[PDB]
Amino acid sequence: SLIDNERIEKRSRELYEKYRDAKKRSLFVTPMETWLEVKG
Amino acid sequence: LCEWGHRAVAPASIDRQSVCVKFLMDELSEEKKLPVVIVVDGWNLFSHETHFRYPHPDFLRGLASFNESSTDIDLYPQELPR
Amino acid sequence: RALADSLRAYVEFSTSKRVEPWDARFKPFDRIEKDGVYVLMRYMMEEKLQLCNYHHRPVKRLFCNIGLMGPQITTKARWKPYRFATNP
Amino acid sequence: VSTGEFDHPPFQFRQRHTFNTTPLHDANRFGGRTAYLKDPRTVQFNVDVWCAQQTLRKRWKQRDWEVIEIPFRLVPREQQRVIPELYTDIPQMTDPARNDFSNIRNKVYDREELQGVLFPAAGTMLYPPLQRVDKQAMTLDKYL
Amino acid sequence: NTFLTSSVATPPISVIRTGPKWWADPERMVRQKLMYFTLGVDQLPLRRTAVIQRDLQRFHMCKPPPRVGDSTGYKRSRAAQLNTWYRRIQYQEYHMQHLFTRHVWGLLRVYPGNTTKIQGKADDGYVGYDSVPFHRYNRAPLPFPARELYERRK
Amino acid sequence: YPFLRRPHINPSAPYFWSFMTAKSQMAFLPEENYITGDWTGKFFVSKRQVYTLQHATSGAKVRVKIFEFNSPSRWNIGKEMNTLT
Amino acid sequence: SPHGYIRHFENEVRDLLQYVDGVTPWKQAQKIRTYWEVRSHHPMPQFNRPEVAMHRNTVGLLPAHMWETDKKTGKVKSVKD
Amino acid sequence: GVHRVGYTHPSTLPVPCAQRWDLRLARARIFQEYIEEKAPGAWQLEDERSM
Amino acid sequence: EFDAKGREYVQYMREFARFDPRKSRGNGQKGFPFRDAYLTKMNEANQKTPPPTLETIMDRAVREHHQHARILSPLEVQRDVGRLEPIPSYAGKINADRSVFPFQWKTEDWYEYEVAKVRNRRFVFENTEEDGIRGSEVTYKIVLEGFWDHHVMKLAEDVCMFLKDVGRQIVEEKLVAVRRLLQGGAVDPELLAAFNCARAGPFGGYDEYDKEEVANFLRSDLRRLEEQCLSVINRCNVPVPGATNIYDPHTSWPHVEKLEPWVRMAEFWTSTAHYEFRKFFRVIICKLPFQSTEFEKRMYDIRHWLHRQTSCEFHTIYRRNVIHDSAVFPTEHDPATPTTHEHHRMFSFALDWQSAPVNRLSTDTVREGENWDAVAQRLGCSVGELKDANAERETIEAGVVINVPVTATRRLTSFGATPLVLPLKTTSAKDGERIRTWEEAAAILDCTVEELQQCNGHAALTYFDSSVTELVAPLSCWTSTSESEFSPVERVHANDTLVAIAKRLQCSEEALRAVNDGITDVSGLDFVRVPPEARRPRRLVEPQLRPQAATDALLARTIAEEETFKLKSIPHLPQNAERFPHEYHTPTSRFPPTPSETPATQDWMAYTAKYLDKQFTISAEPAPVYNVNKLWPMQQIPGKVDQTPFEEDQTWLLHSIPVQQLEMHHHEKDLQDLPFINHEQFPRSLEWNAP
Repeated sequence: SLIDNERIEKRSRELYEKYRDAKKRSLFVTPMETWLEVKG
Repeated sequence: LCEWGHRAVAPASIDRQSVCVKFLMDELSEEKKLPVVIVVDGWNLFSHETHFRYPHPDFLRGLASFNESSTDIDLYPQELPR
Repeated sequence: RALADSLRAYVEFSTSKRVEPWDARFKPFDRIEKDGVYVLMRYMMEEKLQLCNYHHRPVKRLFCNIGLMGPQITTKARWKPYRFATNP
Repeated sequence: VSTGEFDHPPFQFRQRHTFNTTPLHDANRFGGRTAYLKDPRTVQFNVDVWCAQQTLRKRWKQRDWEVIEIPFRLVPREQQRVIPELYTDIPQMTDPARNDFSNIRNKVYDREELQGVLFPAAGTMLYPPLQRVDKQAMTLDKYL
Repeated sequence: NTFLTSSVATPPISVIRTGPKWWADPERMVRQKLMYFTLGVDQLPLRRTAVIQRDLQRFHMCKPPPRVGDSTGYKRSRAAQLNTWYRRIQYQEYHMQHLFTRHVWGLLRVYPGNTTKIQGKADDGYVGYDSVPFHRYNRAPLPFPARELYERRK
Repeated sequence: YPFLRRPHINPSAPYFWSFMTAKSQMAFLPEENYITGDWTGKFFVSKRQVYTLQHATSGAKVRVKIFEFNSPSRWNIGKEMNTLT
Repeated sequence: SPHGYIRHFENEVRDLLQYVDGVTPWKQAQKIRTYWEVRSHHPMPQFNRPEVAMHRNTVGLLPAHMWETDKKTGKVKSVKD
Repeated sequence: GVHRVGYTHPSTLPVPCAQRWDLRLARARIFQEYIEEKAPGAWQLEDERSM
Repeated sequence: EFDAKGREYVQYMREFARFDPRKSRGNGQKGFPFRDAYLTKMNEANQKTPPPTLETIMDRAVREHHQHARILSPLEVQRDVGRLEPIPSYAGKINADRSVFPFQWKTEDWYEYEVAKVRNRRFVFENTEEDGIRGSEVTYKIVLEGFWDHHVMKLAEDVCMFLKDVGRQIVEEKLVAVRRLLQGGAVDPELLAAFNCARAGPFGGYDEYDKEEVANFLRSDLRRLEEQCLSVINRCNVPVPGATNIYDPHTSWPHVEKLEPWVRMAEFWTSTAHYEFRKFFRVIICKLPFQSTEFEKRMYDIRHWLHRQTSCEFHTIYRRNVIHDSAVFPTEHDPATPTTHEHHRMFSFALDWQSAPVNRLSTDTVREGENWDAVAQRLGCSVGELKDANAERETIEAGVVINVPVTATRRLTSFGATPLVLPLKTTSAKDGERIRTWEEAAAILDCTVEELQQCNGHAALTYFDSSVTELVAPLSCWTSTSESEFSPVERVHANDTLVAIAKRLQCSEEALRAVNDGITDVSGLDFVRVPPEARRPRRLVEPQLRPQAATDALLARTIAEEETFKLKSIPHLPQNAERFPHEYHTPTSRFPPTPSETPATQDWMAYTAKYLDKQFTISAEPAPVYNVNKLWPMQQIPGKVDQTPFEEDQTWLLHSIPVQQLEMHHHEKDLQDLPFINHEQFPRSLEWNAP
């Protein structure tokens, strides 16, 4: 759980911004939308 | 904060609970004055593993047609690391 | 031509989307369509369930492979019987 | 001892779904895998195969260790002996001399103990040292 | 529940004639007592059945003596009276078992077997995925999928 | 009677290659499809002989215990005469 | 003389193989075809079993160039030579 | 857990030791043991009825 | 006294009390300890016996002290209200320990105990150098079979009264000779040489025994033989008609032991009837501390006066000396190119491997200008031993034949792996043109016309046509030379050192240093050239493996016609086979099919690094340096993708495993037709043991 603790914290704080921005367009936000990579 | 996290309409609660719990854990870790007692039944479960497995990478990569990639996701079950 | 009829019928039905195999009566498929297992199906399985055309064997094996449901997805989830899923 | 059913029910007549009886070959007996089903002998053989599958899966889930093959020199004194192969000699006790009466074959070594022989190339402790509690210390348990 | 097939009714007398085999099977009686205890109600008919069956099983191997014969017949009449009293207590407990099990199934949202009545949910027979395509008694077409007696939320 | 030990041994589409047919498809054709040794000719061909393209061709004669099989077509190839009856 | 299993007949298997090789000509051996080789002439020799991959069946696997189907029910009424 | 079975040559290890696959091949040479290549690693069933 | 079970368990407990795993060696099921006590000892939870409960201690103390009335044991209280018995000595004196009683054990340990006990039934070394009954050298067992238990019992009594007297006289006449030899004798020079045969003895190097020491060894052996003979004679004299017991090994000699009767019940129509054949057995065991062919003769001659309708069979377990000739069966370094699983394939036992032992050339030819020590160094033998082996010739001349000493460590196998070719079109022949005749080429190769035919095949069937240039000589012709036979280079182990390589190759450190350009360290090297003086070199390939030439000769016509017709290939499976897995189910394939290998799935760290967390630091869960066996205890072919047995029920349920539908087949239960038929060869007891 603590491997890359600082880097993961930085990434999560950066990603919360993207999540909040996305919540203004879709009722349900998705990990595939935020960080998980689901392509065609 | 807890009320905002857990009081919501589905599926909007699914993505809200993660944010709520992450921030609640961060703030509880920050607090350094109030004694907080954490009691958990069955700590071995939180210690070793959960029976959930990682999804097969085919469900994430994406597919066009099934006979193309010769994927066996719907042909044979597998056991991803827990 | 009699053999032709049977073979064509089999091949045509193979492509059919007869029914969703899972029994909505019993959990975990009991939950409302907007939460629980249906969210995972809608956002990770739509591209695969439609490919397999909702056949019970592909559906069960895909559910097993995804793993986020776990062994319970067949240890406690009740599907429809053979013919009861076969009929559209 | 196991309380699960091992034999297939006999067929001497057609049963019904009643208070004390259920239809033969229903989706309740062996986890619904009777949908594949004639001859009692072959049916019992298939049930035996299924029971062996269950035994194997639980026996393997019970397994939490791994069988890395270590060279003789880099090995504990208890395993620096000659260990007969399975079913060749009497179940061997680890060390009767040191009052360790335990099947040596079932011994399991914590992975955070052989880092000196495993991973000799990595100069950093990939697994932190194991924390061992002090028995000779007044603690909440020993206070009453 | 996972016994969802069409079933066959059985008269309470033939249900109770089993006794130690299934009717008074000790494990089954223990879990019925556990159902009642969890619901929070006294298991009095169950305990009457339990003591009846214990005392009957204590003697089931003894052959009664050949009766000499009394014209008044008061002895035979009293014996039959007590036998029927025991049978009636067992009938009461038999009915209680079904009543409370159906109530609990309705509470927990458990679908019963075909042609089973749950007081709140399905007054008439509930039939789901039966061999016969229509109602066994009402001669009407059952819908696909089987009727959902309860809500969807878990 | 012992199981499946009798002296005497409606086509299915999905199991067309798996009913009364050899377990393995890689296996070569049986003794009944080939001329073993010096012969004068067969009165009948064995009912286990696999229909072939040569059979679907001119096919001088076809006799199976009596059946004529004088309706040659490519749909009859790949299966034994017992289930081609 | 070895007895019992075939794995104990070390020399005799070698002798049988050498003899059969020296006696069998490839001109005689070219004739035996395989079951799948015979099947290949069928309009549609390969089917997907209902055990594993029945769902893989695609409309292209059918021999649709040699028969005609009715427009109402869809089943084949006749077949061509 | 689908995986690929591994092998370490005695030379690569810091202190060499006769590997168990090498011992297996030695046993196969001595006793002429046919080793089926396609033997599945998942199908290891023992007849409990006898064992 | 005691009942049967009480006696049985008292004997069990005494055996366990005097049990010793070291004394339980070389023995069958009789070496296994008292199962219950042994497993209770092994169980760890039973290694801690809880002390009495606080309530028990409080009550005992209250009655002992506050009330002046000690608590008596249930065995110490007087139950008979009209009689007063004496308290037993064991009343309250037996301590309670969980490791001794009651017996609790682990299920897996019990399973192993049972399986090992049933599998080590015949792993008994009957003839040992023990004392009394256990000690013997030759064990004879006579299994007497009859149709009635009393018939066989009476026959056993007769045969015992026979063998008792015969063995008495024979052991008597052996005892006379033993006593005479003890009184005095002479040492055999053959025996003294046998003692002073070893090169280096236990004490330092060469040892030198004396005839006096040899006679002392003989005296010890003959004394123990005398003790064994006297025990046999005394046991022979014990039995008397007034009080005789021939079923006890301690009382009489020989003793009779019982064997389970062979019973075969058959049920058939009549309305059904059950009738069973029966055959009763008795085993007479004679254990002699010497091999007497006279006794063997008199024992074999019993079948001629055997009782009516009774038969007998003889089992003999005798000590025999077996030599392990290290010369014909030597120890060699594991070859440079190791064997793979292909060499142990189906039908490989006939095509790939020579029968052991592999021939090693005892004869050599001398090369050009080879020095006497040069030949010895090339053969890996010492100069002195080479002289001793080839004392016929004082000096070595080129091209002469020499006898390589058996202990030479560079001895050569039959034929080298490098083929011998002989190009035609050469003008060296008589015609000065292409050699066309077959026998002229055969004479050039010094082989037979047929040997030359088989090794080519193509020239024979095209028989010459100018298309033939390369002519391979027959395997029986070309030779193996040490340079090709032995690997010129050897791989260096990790963290190896030059002294270690020198010791491994039995060469000289300076030899390695000179051959390898004077290198000091080897850490920057993976392969080092071996000196030609290495006394323990590593062969290029396994000596026991067949040459490809032998199998080509086996398949001579196949290759000839293949090269003639130029047939390339024909696919075994059609090009669309892969798309349909369940079809084309080849007979060698078997469920469960292995899915494809996902690139990064071996652990959660790899999965997170590749698919979930792209910026994950640790690529994968740390993997040790030594070899980890996932499919333990199953050894899979290395480098093969495989799947470990599943841990969920749904995987096994949903995975494609067919069910048995036709009749069951077993590779040995087919001769026994069915469980109800079960053909048997002879009516031997199911308890019968092969010696």
